[PDB]
Amino acid sequence: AKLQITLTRSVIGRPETQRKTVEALGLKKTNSSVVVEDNPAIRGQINKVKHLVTVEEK
Amino acid sequence: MLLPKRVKYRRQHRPKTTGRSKGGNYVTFGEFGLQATTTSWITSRQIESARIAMTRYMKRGGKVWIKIFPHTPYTKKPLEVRMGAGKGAVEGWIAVVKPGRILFEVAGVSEEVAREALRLASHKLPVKTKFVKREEL
Amino acid sequence: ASLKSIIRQGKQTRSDLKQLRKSGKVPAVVYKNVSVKVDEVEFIKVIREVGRNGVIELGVGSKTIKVMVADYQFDPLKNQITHIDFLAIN
Amino acid sequence: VSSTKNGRDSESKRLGAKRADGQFVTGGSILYRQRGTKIYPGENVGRGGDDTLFAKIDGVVKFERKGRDKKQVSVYAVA
Amino acid sequence: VRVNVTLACTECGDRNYITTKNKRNNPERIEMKKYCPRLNKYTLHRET
RNA sequence: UUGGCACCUCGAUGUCGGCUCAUCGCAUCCUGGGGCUGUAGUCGGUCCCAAGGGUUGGGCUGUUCGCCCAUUAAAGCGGUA
RNA sequence: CUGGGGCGGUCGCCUCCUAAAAGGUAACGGAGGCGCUCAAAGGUUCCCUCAGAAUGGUUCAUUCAUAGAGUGUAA
RNA sequence: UUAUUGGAGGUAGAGCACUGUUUGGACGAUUCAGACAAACUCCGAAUGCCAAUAAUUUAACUUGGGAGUCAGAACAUGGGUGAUAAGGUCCGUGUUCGAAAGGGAAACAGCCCAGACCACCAGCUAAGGUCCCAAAAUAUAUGUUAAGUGGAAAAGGAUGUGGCGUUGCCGUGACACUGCGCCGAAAAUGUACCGGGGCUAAACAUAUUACCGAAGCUGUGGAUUGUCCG
RNA sequence: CUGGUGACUAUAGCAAGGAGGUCACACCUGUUCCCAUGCCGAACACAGAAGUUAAGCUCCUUAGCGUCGAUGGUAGUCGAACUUAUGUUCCGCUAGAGUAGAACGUUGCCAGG
Ligand SMILES: [K+]
Ligand SMILES: [K+]
Ligand SMILES: [K+]
Ligand SMILES: [Mg+2]
Ligand SMILES: [Mg+2]
Ligand SMILES: [Mg+2]
Ligand SMILES: [Mg+2]
Ligand SMILES: [Mg+2]
Ligand SMILES: [Mg+2]
Ligand SMILES: [Mg+2]
Ligand SMILES: [Mg+2]
Ligand SMILES: [Mg+2]
Ligand SMILES: [Mg+2]
Ligand SMILES: [Mg+2]
Ligand SMILES: [Mg+2]
Ligand SMILES: [Mg+2]
Ligand SMILES: [Mg+2]
Ligand SMILES: [Mg+2]
Ligand SMILES: [Mg+2]
Ligand SMILES: [Mg+2]
Ligand SMILES: [Mg+2]
Ligand SMILES: [Mg+2]
Ligand SMILES: [Mg+2]
Ligand SMILES: [Mg+2]
Ligand SMILES: [Mg+2]
Ligand SMILES: [Mg+2]
Ligand SMILES: [Mg+2]
Ligand SMILES: [Mg+2]
Ligand SMILES: [Mg+2]
Ligand SMILES: [Mg+2]
Ligand SMILES: [Mg+2]
Ligand SMILES: [Mg+2]
Ligand SMILES: [Mg+2]
Ligand SMILES: [Zn+2]
Repeated sequence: AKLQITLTRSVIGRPETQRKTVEALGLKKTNSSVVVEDNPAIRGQINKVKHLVTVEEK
Repeated sequence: MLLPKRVKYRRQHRPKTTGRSKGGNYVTFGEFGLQATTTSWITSRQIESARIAMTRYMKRGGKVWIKIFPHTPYTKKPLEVRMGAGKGAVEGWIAVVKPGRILFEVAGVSEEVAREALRLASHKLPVKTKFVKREEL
Repeated sequence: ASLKSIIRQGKQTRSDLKQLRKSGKVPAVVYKNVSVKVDEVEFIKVIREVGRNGVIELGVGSKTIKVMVADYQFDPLKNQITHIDFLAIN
Repeated sequence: VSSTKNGRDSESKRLGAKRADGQFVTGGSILYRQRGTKIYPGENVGRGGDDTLFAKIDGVVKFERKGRDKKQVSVYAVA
Repeated sequence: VRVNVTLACTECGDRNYITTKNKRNNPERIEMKKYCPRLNKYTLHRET
């Protein structure tokens, strides 16, 4: 039901659209994390930045 | 030397050389063929030299199809000139050859004779080639 | 005159198709439409036996459909059959 | 040395779509700039002297098929 | 060939209409019916 | 080499030839070793190894270069602003 | 302006390609045009349909012909 | 920003229905087969763009005061130009430098990792690494190479060697594909591109388990500025 | 069932064969009246009804040309990792061509039978 997302890779050197998706996910600094409700929009954001984040199920 | 009798535009962008051969990847007119395995421009002079080698080795007894034609002009600047001041004049004509394309086909001779004629032609070309037969099944 | 085809279940990714063709199988479709795969060597032997427009008894799963070769995709580089279509003769 | 006889171009005219399908537009809004009828005027849409397609009422833009090889743009009142 | 033309009707000094003509094709003094704001009606405006 | 580019230098990086003094590379001019030869011999042709040493004195031209005279085993080709 | 400067060429406007399927997008990149014309070649109502080919005739007629013609002018 | 939905448009590719280019047949220009195109298109994506109403997020706009900037650079990628030359040049797109320290790439603005408020003789990681210089594996399993290949290059040449095979003869030929090596391989102060020592693995290809490694993150204390509830 | 008039990307068309015509739709008859011919009662227009399904038109049958068209695979490509190789790998999207096949229209309203 809930997803924990951790920003595992830096946004330095990443395209601005990927940075914008990182910010819209609520992630702030490297290794910061958010807990969000699982739904297709959140899944799409995660899919866009999957190389930069780690997802686990709560 | 093969070249178009006329073109609409004599000054053309050079063609893209990445990717694989769009078509002409099969022997359709003759019995044996020479298939390119690497990419290069092929010039009309190279085509003429290869054709002469082939026809000389088979004594003009079989028959050859040149499957490529040099449709594309390319320009070259005059010697010792700086950059700019417009595009240079036409220097020659090239055909784009990519892996898979059949360059020449031959018919009317034995397999060994065709193989030797095609080896002699291949040594005149800026690409690596392979002897091929018509594909069945 | 006989050849066993293994049914491909679900979607196969591009990696799956590459691994199949490396292991030596040819993907094919029988036409309900069925996605199958065969062995290239055994297919070559059956085609040699029966001719290009011959008749084959394709063992799809448990059944046995009398099919021919409607079309085939080939790779002139590497000399490899890459896809087969089997039309049920009816 | 030599010289080139080319080197001319006119100003770009910024043609093409100006409002989206499903967008609300006030009357008089230009919907499409074009040379000729690349897209035709449909319902409540006019065609200007320079082929400009514009809305004749307020409403929602709909780009739609017109036969096999043509298309048109209409504007439908929201209500 | 082509010259500028000014049309003015008898009962007005407005001279509000200018137009063009080919001097070779139309050597005459061209006449046309044009609306005259002063008289609120159409009148015979003729090239000067 | 002739160039292309314009990246160091315009509050200065002296330009050609020669003289003096060299130093390095080897695609070796001579000398040393060797294969083939359409190598009889004496001579040659060509290729391989080889950089130890050696490798000119004049006429003309500012010349580099080049031509010529007379030699020499040979009068090598390049790099070092 | 300028792949130093000079010499040569260019300087405003229109169309296309380069231009990466919205728009925009540079080079002394690749191609052309404009500095008008028309008293109808404008408005409106009504009517009409082309190029080419074949077949016959000392332009005339038939059949195929979605335009392969025409649209004042460059695209 | 993403999800869904709708739309505009002609690139990549493809194709030859138009224009143009082109190769073989056959027939009495037509037809058949097969090719080429920035300024060809019967076709046509991925993307990107414009909009509409859900999830996440934090801007956005207007008006006034004050600026600086108008020499850009490399890298990657789509292109023009040049010569599929340039650390060349001109545009599109993204990143970094500029204005960015720290770790890696020997050294090395522009590459890889990563954004330094201050203090610590705490911990976990990134790229990159673990024989010695020099922190951490002379780690584990399987195989390849014998060239110091690794640690700079081609056409082309070859009983080098490993793995797949197809066939002819009855051990062995012919053939094709593929992995790693060999030759082709000549420059100028001095070995002289592995950074050095050295290495036959301390090379290479898979797979695994650990550890090292930054000014990244965490832990402890402190400073300043903000919100929310000292 | 026919006819008028609409909607729909030719799955609707085109072509080749059959059946039909009492009312209707037509071919047809005439040029006196409205009207009409760069010339022509061909067409347009008006009067009609001798005649004929011959044609147009309607129904039935052919996949022949055209049209539509999958699934599967391929090209290309967003993103990512490797990499500098006319590249490789993974992932999502996914053509064009060609194949199976579909298709000899469906359908709203009004009027007649
Ligand atoms: K310039
Ligand atoms: K454009
Ligand atoms: K064509
Ligand atoms: Mg083809
Ligand atoms: Mg108008
Ligand atoms: Mg106008
Ligand atoms: Mg130089
Ligand atoms: Mg520059
Ligand atoms: Mg200076
Ligand atoms: Mg000084
Ligand atoms: Mg030597
Ligand atoms: Mg003297
Ligand atoms: Mg100049
Ligand atoms: Mg675009
Ligand atoms: Mg555009
Ligand atoms: Mg001009
Ligand atoms: Mg002028
Ligand atoms: Mg293309
Ligand atoms: Mg540069
Ligand atoms: Mg470059
Ligand atoms: Mg850029
Ligand atoms: Mg600065
Ligand atoms: Mg730094
Ligand atoms: Mg920054
Ligand atoms: Mg380095
Ligand atoms: Mg360092
Ligand atoms: Mg710095
Ligand atoms: Mg650790
Ligand atoms: Mg140690
Ligand atoms: Mg080495
Ligand atoms: Mg060393
Ligand atoms: Mg090292
Ligand atoms: Mg920190
Ligand atoms: Zn007046």
